[PDB]
Amino acid sequence: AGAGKAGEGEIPAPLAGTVSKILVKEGDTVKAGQTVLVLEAMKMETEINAPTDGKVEKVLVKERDAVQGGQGLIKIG
Repeated sequence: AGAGKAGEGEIPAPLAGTVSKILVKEGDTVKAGQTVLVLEAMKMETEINAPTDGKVEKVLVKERDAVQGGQGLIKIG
């Protein structure tokens, strides 16, 4: 009982920001630290780095899309 947050492999967002551009895609491999997506929180470009090494199995964020703090941004495998 309680949905709207990452934890099951999904990378939780640090805060409520707007999706500007996506770097990683379903198929590309990412590393713990490499940028995966850019978020514009409070008219400020924020770089989103992967929490751990893995691969993008599903992108839970698209351009011109608003995300909530904690909400799963991208699923890593």
